[PDB]
Amino acid sequence: EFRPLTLPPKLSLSDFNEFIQDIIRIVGSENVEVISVDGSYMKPTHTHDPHHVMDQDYFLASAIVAPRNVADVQSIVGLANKFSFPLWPISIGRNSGYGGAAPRVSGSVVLDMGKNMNRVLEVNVEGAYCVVEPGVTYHDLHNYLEANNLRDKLWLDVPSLGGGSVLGNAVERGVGYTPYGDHWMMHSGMEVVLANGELLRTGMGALPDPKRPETMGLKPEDQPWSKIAHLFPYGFGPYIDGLFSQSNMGIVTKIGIWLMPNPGGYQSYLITLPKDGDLKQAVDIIRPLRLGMALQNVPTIRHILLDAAVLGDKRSYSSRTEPLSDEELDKIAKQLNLGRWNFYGALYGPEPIRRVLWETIKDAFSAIPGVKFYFPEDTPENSVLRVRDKTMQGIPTYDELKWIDWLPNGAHLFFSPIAKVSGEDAMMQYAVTKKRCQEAGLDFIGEFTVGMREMHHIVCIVFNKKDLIQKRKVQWLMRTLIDDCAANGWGEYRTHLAFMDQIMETYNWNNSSFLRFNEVLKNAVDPNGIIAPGKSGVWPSQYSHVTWKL
Amino acid sequence: EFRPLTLPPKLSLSDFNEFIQDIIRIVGSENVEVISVDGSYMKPTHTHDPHHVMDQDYFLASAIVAPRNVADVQSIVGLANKFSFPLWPISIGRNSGYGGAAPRVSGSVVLDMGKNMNRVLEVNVEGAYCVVEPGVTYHDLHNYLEANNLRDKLWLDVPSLGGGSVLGNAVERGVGYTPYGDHWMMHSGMEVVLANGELLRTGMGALPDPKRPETMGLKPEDQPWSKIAHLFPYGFGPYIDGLFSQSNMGIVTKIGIWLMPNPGGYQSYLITLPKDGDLKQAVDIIRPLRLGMALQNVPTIRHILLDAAVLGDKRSYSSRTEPLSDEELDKIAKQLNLGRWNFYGALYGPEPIRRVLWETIKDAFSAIPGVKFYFPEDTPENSVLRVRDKTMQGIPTYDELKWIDWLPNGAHLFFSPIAKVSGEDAMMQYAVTKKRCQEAGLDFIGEFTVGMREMHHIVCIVFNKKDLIQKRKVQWLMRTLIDDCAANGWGEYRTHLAFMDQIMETYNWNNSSFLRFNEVLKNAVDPNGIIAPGKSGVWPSQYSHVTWKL
Ligand SMILES: *Cc1cc2c(cc1C)nc1c(=O)[nH]c(=O)nc-1n2C[C@H](O)[C@H](O)[C@H](O)COP(=O)(O)OP(=O)(O)OC[C@H]1O[C@@H](n2cnc3c(N)ncnc32)[C@H](O)[C@@H]1O
Ligand SMILES: *Cc1cc2c(cc1C)nc1c(=O)[nH]c(=O)nc-1n2C[C@H](O)[C@H](O)[C@H](O)COP(=O)(O)OP(=O)(O)OC[C@H]1O[C@@H](n2cnc3c(N)ncnc32)[C@H](O)[C@@H]1O
Ligand SMILES: Oc1ccc(C(F)(F)F)cc1
Repeated sequence: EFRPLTLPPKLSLSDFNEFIQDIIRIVGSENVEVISVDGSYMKPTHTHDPHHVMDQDYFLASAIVAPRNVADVQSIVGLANKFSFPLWPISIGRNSGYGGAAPRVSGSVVLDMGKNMNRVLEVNVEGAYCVVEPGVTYHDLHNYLEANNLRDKLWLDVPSLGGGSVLGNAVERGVGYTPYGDHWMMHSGMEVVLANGELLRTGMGALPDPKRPETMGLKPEDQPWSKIAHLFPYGFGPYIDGLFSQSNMGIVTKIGIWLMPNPGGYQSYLITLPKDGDLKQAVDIIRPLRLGMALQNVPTIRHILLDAAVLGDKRSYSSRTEPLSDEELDKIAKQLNLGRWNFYGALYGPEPIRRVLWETIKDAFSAIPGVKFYFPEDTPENSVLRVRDKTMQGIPTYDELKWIDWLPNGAHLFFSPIAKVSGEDAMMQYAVTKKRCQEAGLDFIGEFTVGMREMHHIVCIVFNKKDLIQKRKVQWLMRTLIDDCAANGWGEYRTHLAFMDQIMETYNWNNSSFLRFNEVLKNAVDPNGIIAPGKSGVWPSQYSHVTWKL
Repeated sequence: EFRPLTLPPKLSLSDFNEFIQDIIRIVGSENVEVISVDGSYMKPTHTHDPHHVMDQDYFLASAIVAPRNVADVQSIVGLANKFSFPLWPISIGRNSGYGGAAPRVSGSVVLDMGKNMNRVLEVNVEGAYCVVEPGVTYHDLHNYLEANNLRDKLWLDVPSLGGGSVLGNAVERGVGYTPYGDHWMMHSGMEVVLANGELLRTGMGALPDPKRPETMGLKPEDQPWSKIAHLFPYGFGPYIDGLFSQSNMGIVTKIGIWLMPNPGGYQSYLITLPKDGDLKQAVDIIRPLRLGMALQNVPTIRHILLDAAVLGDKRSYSSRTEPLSDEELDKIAKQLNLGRWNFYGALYGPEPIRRVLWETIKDAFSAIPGVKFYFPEDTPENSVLRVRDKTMQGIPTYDELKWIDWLPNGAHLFFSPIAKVSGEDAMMQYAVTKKRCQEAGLDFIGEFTVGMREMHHIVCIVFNKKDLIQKRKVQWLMRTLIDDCAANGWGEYRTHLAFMDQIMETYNWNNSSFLRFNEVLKNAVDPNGIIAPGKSGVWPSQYSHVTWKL
């Protein structure tokens, strides 16, 4: 196609068309869409941000391209280098709340890796691992295990929803709820296409499988891996895998994620905490239980409106437009049989072991007045525990999508600071976020997901995307929370396209030495700067800061 | 001082003298040694390799320098860049079997960071972590916990011996035997001096502690860290921490390791395996127990000569010079009440939990004929279980040093391939390593340390350092094993100064793309190539390969 809405920096219309006709040459017209609609969670947009905070055409592509295979990524990269054309690599593009598929720089080509590079490449039982392409979603992998009856030997680890990409998510450092919840840390053996176009495989993925007749003459992308590849991440020398998570260092084509074997015994559960300030005693209780391993998985401490919103929109609870009051929160708590804060967990293993742990657990949370213990069966048909019962055993759902519909044309945006595992700190962080949320006229809706020694605080800001005024209120809230949290010693672990620079300016110890050194490595390997300029505040030398930061 | 035995590449004697007098200016004469003795494990040498395979002066320093503090490292770096002088940073220099303190390039300055930068900087109980300078040894941190009665709240994780440096070892990716065995993976928040000279702190060590009166005006090296620094390793953006493990990317000044909490119940144990081929069944049994978590720590499967060597030199078992026979191995096994292969482990936790796990463990290992279960008390006064009982609970020892004295002027050299957690593979690797060992006139002595999905096979070659003929035999064996293992799909995880280029040539998938990409990053940040040129086969652009590879 011919005249796009936005073009990339310094490129001419004649240049765009020579490039696109070249890309059409390589991947067929069926795999290249020019842009001369927000969609859903089932048919994800690939051109812009669907949960749009800035204007709707603010972060938008010039064309979308779907490589049919690894060589196609090599061809497109050389062309991007020929013309200086910035690319934006997505796997599924389901990063809503962080931008979705949109490119940080308008005019880029979005690289739809997933549409054709789809395959579960290997599921190895003795190694208890799998090897996946960008396009394998969580659901997809789950159906792969079920079609080969692997469900009885190996389990998955899913975030809250089922449409994400196993790899896309893992390269973002996302989180899940089984004992294998730190997705990125369960990776081992990635394959990458660099900016120059060369294929690289990490760790022991660099040790080649020995020559044998059946594998002779296969292109590099299509060769097998040597035995240790997906069993030990480190290989030899500098361990470079992290330069490929939350970065613009290369295009990820394949990855190995470790799978947890069926533990032969599972029991999900729910502890309800009666009052808004029981968060302080609860987090003090979780600390030693987490650190001592009575708490096997990644427990979540959810805020009442988070469960409530799954169950119904705000109009269904009050016709009010201002933030619901404290007492209306207590009111909803009791209608659902939930507390003010809800703790979701699970016990894994033989009966004998679960029993002892569940006893210490119950017994510890008993020192909190009015506390109450529930297993799925003890709760309503539509409950959140019934849904998390599947979530905490690797089975993918879609139910939690409904909280996004809290307000009319609801869109979410995550504010994700990290806090210690201490009641005092947790309260202090919540205090600070609640106050700003009220000032902007928004209900506070969050959850803490409990790591070993840290807590991911996901403040879930939901808002009406057709409201100009509130869209500006959310932009004012987001930046204010970034800054206040920084003045209290907390940083965010992940963000949306528009807060990237700001959030990265926050990590400025010693005069910004952490971004400086990121800038050096990025120019070294990406001299024409075509691989995702902007990602995480890291800009190649030819994109001036003054012109592009936000 | 004025005339060193060896000078660094392209430096003149007048250049060396100006440099050294400038360094004496900064750190005092008491801290700079010029080299115009192999020492021990108690007074480690810092000029060369004590467990020397090549000629003794082959890997040697021009001078040794001990910075008094971080600023001194900054000052020495700037002079190393003024003059183009290679530096080799050590913490303790106890890397014997891998080179000790020696520099890959002769004529370098050895940077003794340890001699003055010694402090346990913080031990935080609620966060269950610690902060350490190069110079804190394992023993040292152990004595720090005892002096403040922290031994009843927090435990350490030690490798076989106690003199290593908590940080030096962790940047090497070394291993230990409690559940916190993977050293490197327990780190969180490093401070680095880069080649350019700028200070950098990683992860959330990049988010600065908020301004307060008590901390104003402190130099960067001396500032506190923000609260999450040592509790979540990832920060935001690209996760650069691995570029500082097993690499020449910068000089490590401080690090944060995570400390296991006293688990309130401990029991160490020994399972003896009667026959040389029971290694196949044993590893098949270990697989599901490890992956299912009944095996809590990092279990070790040791070879009979490894325990026997701790107990006595070879002259004490046979006056023979040739490798001991199969039947003499069985002979020794029975004198010591050990098997042919010995499995060491530990159970952590309340009584109720240990009990169920110990039952599954025993019961699984019962399908191996003649098997026999021992707790420490059940064994002699001088046994290895008695020693490992302290090892598997974080208490530092020095007993296992005796195996180096297997032969007269015994020195060790490690050959460290990685194998699957499968009996078949294990046998195959052992097969291949036993035959080559027999061809060189050497006893096979090794152990496998059991990771979640992989095994570190440490073939412990010991040899007489004054023997010219055997010294060449050890050089012939080392390279042959490198190549054979690579022809069988296995790579080594760590190595000595002389095999470094060889081993890295082994990880050549896709025409050596993994070292190419390491070369790009290294030149980007180290333009005058003065931080440890050669480490892990990674050479800066001005050290021609043809002149320096081995
Ligand atoms: C709306 C929502 C989101 C959500 C969630 C609950 C709700 C209601 N719960 C989450 C959870 O529990 N854990 C979690 O990690 N995320 C959660 N989210 C957010 C989001 O839905 C998921 O994270 C989702 O899996 C992320 O999207 P997907 O995996 O589909 O992503 P993507 O945009 O394609 O990729 C994300 C970004 O990563 C980089 N990327 C992706 N692929 C590549 C390749 N091949 N190479 C290089 N970089 C790549 C890009 O920067 C991209 O934009
Ligand atoms: C002889 C021996 C060795 C041994 C062992 C048993 C015996 C009998 N058991 C070990 C075990 O169970 N686990 C293990 O990991 N190692 C074991 N070893 C080997 C060795 O003794 C230990 O690994 C020892 O702790 C390593 O030495 P140390 O920690 O004292 O040494 P280092 O030379 O100072 O540092 C090693 C290398 O790391 C890089 N390095 C070190 N410090 C820095 C800083 N500050 N910045 C950048 N790089 C650094 C260098 O490459 C250096 O040479
Ligand atoms: O990065 C994240 C992690 C968790 C969540 C959720 F759904 F649990 F809140 C959202 C975004």
